[PDB]
Amino acid sequence: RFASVYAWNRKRISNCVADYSVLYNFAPFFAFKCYGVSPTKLNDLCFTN
Amino acid sequence: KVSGNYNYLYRLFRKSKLKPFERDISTEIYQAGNKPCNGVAGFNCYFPL
Ligand SMILES: *[C@@H]1O[C@H](CO)[C@@H](O)[C@H](O)[C@H]1NC(C)=O
Repeated sequence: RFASVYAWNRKRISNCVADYSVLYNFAPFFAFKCYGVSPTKLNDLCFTN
Repeated sequence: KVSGNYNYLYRLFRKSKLKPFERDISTEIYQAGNKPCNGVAGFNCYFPL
């Protein structure tokens, strides 16, 4: 039930272990343009929310 | 620049730590993952600068 562009549902996630590795086995990831934060280092840099 | 100052670049990907007072001028491809990138610079192979 993916939402549309006009109305997006925000999810506040403040208690879990952010393992950004299982996402690699979700799709070939055609569009993976990332910003200043390095994709290869995400486990070391902890985020407030 | 009002449009963009695409004259400065900086490295995000390095194999290991950088000892003081040395340089890493290198236009290579960062071979992350198992796929042996051969200059394709596709998925999991991103331009370090
Ligand atoms: C520095 O030397 C190592 C080992 O010889 C080599 O792998 C690396 O590419 C070199 N880097 C530069 C910037 O010369």
